[PDB]
Parts: sequence; structure tokens; C-alpha cells
Amino acid sequence: RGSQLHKYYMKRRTLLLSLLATEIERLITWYNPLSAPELELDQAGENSVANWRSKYISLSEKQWKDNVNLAWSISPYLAVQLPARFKNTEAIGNEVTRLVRLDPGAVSDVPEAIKFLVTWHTIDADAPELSHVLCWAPTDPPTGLSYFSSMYPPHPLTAQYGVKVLRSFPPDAILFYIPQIVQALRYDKMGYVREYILWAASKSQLLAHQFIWNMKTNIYLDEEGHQKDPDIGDLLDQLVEEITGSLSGPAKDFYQREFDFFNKITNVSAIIKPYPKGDERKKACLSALSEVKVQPGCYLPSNPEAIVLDIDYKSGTPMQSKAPYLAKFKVKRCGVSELEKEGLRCKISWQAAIFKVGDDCRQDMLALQIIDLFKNIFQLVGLDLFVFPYRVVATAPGCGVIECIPDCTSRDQLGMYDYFTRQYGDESTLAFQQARYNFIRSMAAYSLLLFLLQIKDRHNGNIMLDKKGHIIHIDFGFMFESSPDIKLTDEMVMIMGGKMEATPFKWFMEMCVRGYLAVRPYMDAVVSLVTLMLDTGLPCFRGQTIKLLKHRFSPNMTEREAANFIMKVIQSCFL
Amino acid sequence: ELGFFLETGLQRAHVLYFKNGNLTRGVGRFRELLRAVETRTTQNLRMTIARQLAEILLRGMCEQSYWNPLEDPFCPQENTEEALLLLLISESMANRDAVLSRIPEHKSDRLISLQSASVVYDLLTIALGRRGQYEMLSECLERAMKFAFEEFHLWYQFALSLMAAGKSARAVKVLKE
Repeated sequence: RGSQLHKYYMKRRTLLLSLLATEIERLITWYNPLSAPELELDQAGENSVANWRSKYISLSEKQWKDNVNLAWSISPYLAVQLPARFKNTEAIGNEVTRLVRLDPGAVSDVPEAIKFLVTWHTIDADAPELSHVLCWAPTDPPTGLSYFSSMYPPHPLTAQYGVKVLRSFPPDAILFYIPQIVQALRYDKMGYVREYILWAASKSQLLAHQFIWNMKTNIYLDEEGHQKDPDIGDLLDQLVEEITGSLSGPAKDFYQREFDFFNKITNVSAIIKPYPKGDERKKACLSALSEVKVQPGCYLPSNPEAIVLDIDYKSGTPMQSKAPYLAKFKVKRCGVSELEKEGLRCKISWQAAIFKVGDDCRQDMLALQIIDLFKNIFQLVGLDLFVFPYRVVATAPGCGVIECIPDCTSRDQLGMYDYFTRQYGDESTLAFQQARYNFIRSMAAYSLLLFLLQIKDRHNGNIMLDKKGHIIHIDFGFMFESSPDIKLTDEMVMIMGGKMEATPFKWFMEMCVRGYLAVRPYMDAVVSLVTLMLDTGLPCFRGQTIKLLKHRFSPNMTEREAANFIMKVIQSCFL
Repeated sequence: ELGFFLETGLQRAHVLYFKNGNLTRGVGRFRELLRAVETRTTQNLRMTIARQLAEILLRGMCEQSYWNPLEDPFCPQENTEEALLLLLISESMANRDAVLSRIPEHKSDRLISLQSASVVYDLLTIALGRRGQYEMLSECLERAMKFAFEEFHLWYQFALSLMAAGKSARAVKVLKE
């Protein structure tokens, strides 16, 4: 039959042409970030490709809902992946949702297919049928916790799916994701979250310690503590009482040893508090440090992947500003499972720690988590940036332990062009160029990070310049609502080549554009993480942050237009 | 409001009926009691009497020893039809008193609810299996699947029903679990 085959081939030819045009456009966009007319390609076919792009972008809502039908006729997986290749029309999503809701057994590819089914209705909260989610595969943890947030109404099947996906990971991931699990208890209408918490705590040990620290810290509201949380304080305290005591034996011995050691090292600052600032405080703290005894087998909670060996008895030093004090511990790193074996049975470096009393240490945790996620993304893709995730832990209301980078050289307490020249020689040597490269590597990453996270009120005291040449930002306390979007003075602009037409400026621009393009597609995880913490009533969360954060990612735009937008933002961020 | 001995006076009559062998008068009085229009105070009574009537009708006599409720030896014509109707109404207005597996501190009410669900679905299965109708049975267990969280019986029965109906992949997945 002639006509049958004629249409049968023509339709698929058109679909393939459209898909190939989109792929070619995306690839050539990633090729060179800037327009760069000097770096061109074949001219003949590009005009035809662009004309076909306009022709297929000029169609209407009809004859566009049938391409989804044709794709589903070919194969369900292609239809599922169709909306990812962005087409500026919402009808594709609705049609795909209808098709998958008609029969969901065909697709069982875990990551993206469930999001077309899990929402029968976002807030309407009706029709509990055909929801046989028991067949699906586990997803990433952040997506699973969204079913306990303030977005979806409670439902048993989603809770079972969430506990199933959370019950299939090694302890390291949940140890990373701990601060959100406890906060998720606010919406625990059922008993699933609490029983999972007891099950996990009875399974391993370090996660139980992190538990006990977190519900000990977060039970109250203020740093000093004069009003408790009216919502979840009571059952929080009940859980704290219940979890401990049930364990016994060597676990009990380890718990007693570690907690007694931590209390004996914590009360030292309070003991030396009465002494005023001066040499007398130094002598008192040194005598206390000499008084400090160490029981072998303990560990530093900020780094649960190491075993402490000894201390430097003459290093006790408070900082200017409350008695926050510094210490130096020589430790050895072994691992995690080996640490568990050592704890139950009961190379080498030196680290500096800062103990602080009288301030909050939670927004820093959230920022550190986001930074670590960004670094992992960049490492996976295969780029060359640099950030440092210094560890920070909160152990009691107002009480925090901050890990410090050894050999710290703060820029402000240490003219940048003059120092660069006199320290690393003339422009024609090797160390100068290496320092410049490291400077650019750190600067691009941190500029992108600060633009994304909207951290304001920055000064010259929050910057630390290591010996290699990298730059490190600190004091992210004011964030998301508190206070020129990108800091750019003249000294680094001079150092980077003398002009914006210098080659290092082009390197900086291309690296920033590529980083933004790589980091764009994880807004869902970012939004889930920020929304789970939204409720805690920090001086930053005022309610409207979600919409602004979602808009700043540019979610409804193509690659070339996003690159144009980011380049325009960077250009306008110069004075 | 809520007395104490009126229900005793109502119930000991059928207790004596069915303990002295007066099966015909007992089932007739059960039927007439069911004929009363339900109010907000008789739902549990009609629960109990309907369950007992379904049991005794299913395991008490053959088909050739039954007649319509209006007559005397929607209008049902055979015993399993009225039993099915009774089971549907009972489960339909029972499904709204569930406990939905919270277990914060209490369990006993959850155990009683699980027992009632297990027995009602057991009667549904024994009623529908003999007549070779498996599609509606499979859909019934699929709807019922909400309660169970770590219970072997419902998973086993659902897998068996799915595998005996024609569908295979879902049966394979449930069998793996």
C-alpha cells in the first residue's frame, strides 16, 4: 500500500529532523560560550537548520499534542524523555501525564517517570486510586523527603514509598542528610518517621550519636534558652529519653567515654570565662589545658572519620571579639568502618579547631551542604574549579565546633597587585602564572556561588588567601534576605591582564558560563533542601525566597539565551 | 440516650433461637432486624448481625433451602447474591473507621481493625473463588492493599490472585517481595 507507507515515513522523517536540529543547536551552544565570530563553522547548513527551527517553533497547540501520541506509539521511553528537550509549551506535560496515568506499568525508569504520576493533584487532595507505587525503584534521598514536606498532603502510600527509598542506602548518605530527617518529624502524622529513626539508631552507632547531639541542640529555641518550642519539644524530649539507655554493653561504654570527654573539654572555656582579656586569661587557659586529661579511644565529632592521638598543651589561645578558644590536635585518619571496629573493640596530621559559645551555627551548615553539592557536580562533569568544605558542628544551644584550615593567612590582616608581583616575581616566571591561574579558578567559582546564593553585606574581612593563591570566603551568616550583585574592584581586574580584552578575562568569562550551564538542572534538589529548612523560623526565611530562587535559575529558557543572560549579568556587575 | 439492657432483651431472643436449634425463626428475625432503616446508633449492630448472617448462610445450608426475604418458605434470587450484597455494604461503610497503621504508642485497636479486615476479605475470597470470578477479586485485594505494611498474608493472597488472573509481571514483582 502506497499512501500508508508514504505518511508512515514522512511523519518520522519530520520528527527526526526536529530532534536532530535541537541536538545540533545545543551542542554548538556548548562548543563556544561567547559568540566568537572568529571561531566559526560551516555556513551553508546552519541557515537551513535555523529556518527549520523557526518553522517548527511557529506551530500551534494543535498538531503538537499528536506528536506525543506518535512518540508513545514508537516507544514510551522517548515520550517520557521528550519534555527534557525543552519545548516552550505546557501541553506536552499534560499529555504525558494523561498517557502515563492511563497505564503506568509500562514505564519503570526510576528518576523522572514517577514525577508524572506521584501528583494526581498537587493540592486538590482527592482520588486515591491506581496508586500502586510498590513496583517503582528507589530514587535520590532529597526527592523522597519531599513527600513529608509542606508541599504534598499526607498519604499512606507515599509514606511507605519514602521509608522504602530511605531504607536502602549506606550509613554515610544518611549521616550527610541527618539535619533534615529530624526536622521532618514536624509533619509525622503517622508513626513511620519515628519508628524508622529508632530502627536506624538501633542499627548503627555514629548516627545515634549524631541524633543525640541534634535533638539535644534543637530542643530549645534561643542560644541561651528561655522558651522552648511549643510544637515538637515534648516528643523530642521523649525521644531523647527513650533512645539512650536501651543500648548497653560496649556501646554504652563508648557513649559514656565520649560524652564525658566532650563535657570535660567543654567546661574548660566556662571555667576560664571569669578571667578578663589579657595575659592572665592566656595563663589560666594554659594551666587548664595542662589540667586537661585525655582518655584514649575518643574522636573529634566535627570529623567522625579520624581518631585523635594527642594535643599541643601550650597552644590554648582565645580570639578577639564570650570565651571562644582555639586548640590544636594531632590525629590520624583511618576511615569509618575501621573507626567503628576500634570503638566497639575498646597517616598522621595536625588540625586546628575553634570552640565558640553564644551564636547560631545552622545557616553555615546549610551553606556548606550546598557548596559540597556544587563541588560534587563540578567534579562529576569534569571541570576545574575549587572550593573548600571546612566542617562545622553544633553541639549545644550556642555551642559550636568549627574546623580550621591549617596555615591560614587572612588577606585583611596580612596592594594586591604589588604583593603578587613582589612575592611571585615578574610576569615572565612560572609561579606568577600558577598563582594567577589558581586565583581565577577560585574567583570564578566563588562569584558564581555568591550570585546564586544572594549573600550580601560582604567586606574585606571575610576573605582568606592561602599560600598557593586560592581565595576562601567565610561568615555566610547573613544570607537570602539580609544586607553590585558581583563584587569587582579594579585591582584584580588589573592583575588579570590589564583589560577586559585580555586572555585571562576571556578564560574567566567562559569558565563562569560553563559552570552556570552545568549547574542549572538541579533546581529541584536545591528547592527541596531549602524548603525543608524554611519552617525553622531563622532570621532569613521570610516566605518569598522560594519564588525568587526558582526564577533566578531561568527554568523556561534555552541554552544560548541563558548564556546571553548570564554574560549580560556579569557585564552589568562591573561598577 | 444509650441504655444497657434493651440490647440484651433484643439479642437474647436470637441467642436462644440459635442455641435451641430454631434456625428458621432465628434467620427470619435476623432478616427482619436488618429490614430496619439504619440510624446513627445501629451501625455496629447491623455490622454484627450481617456478619453472622453471612457466615451462617454460607456454611449452613444448600441453595435449594432458601427463598426471598419478602416471601416465606433490589430483590436477591440466590443466597450468594445476598451474601455478596451484604459484604459490599459492610466493607463500603466499614472502610471509614480504619486506623491506617500509625502505632505511636497504642496497638490493640489496630489489631482489632486488622482482624475485622482480614475476616471480611476472607469471606469475600471464599465467596468469589468458588464461582470462578477472579478479576473483581483481584481488584478487591488491590483496593484492600492499603492497610498492610509488614503482613505476609495479604501479600501472598494478592500475588496468588494476580497470578491466577492472567497478569504476570505484577505477580512476579509481588512474589519477589
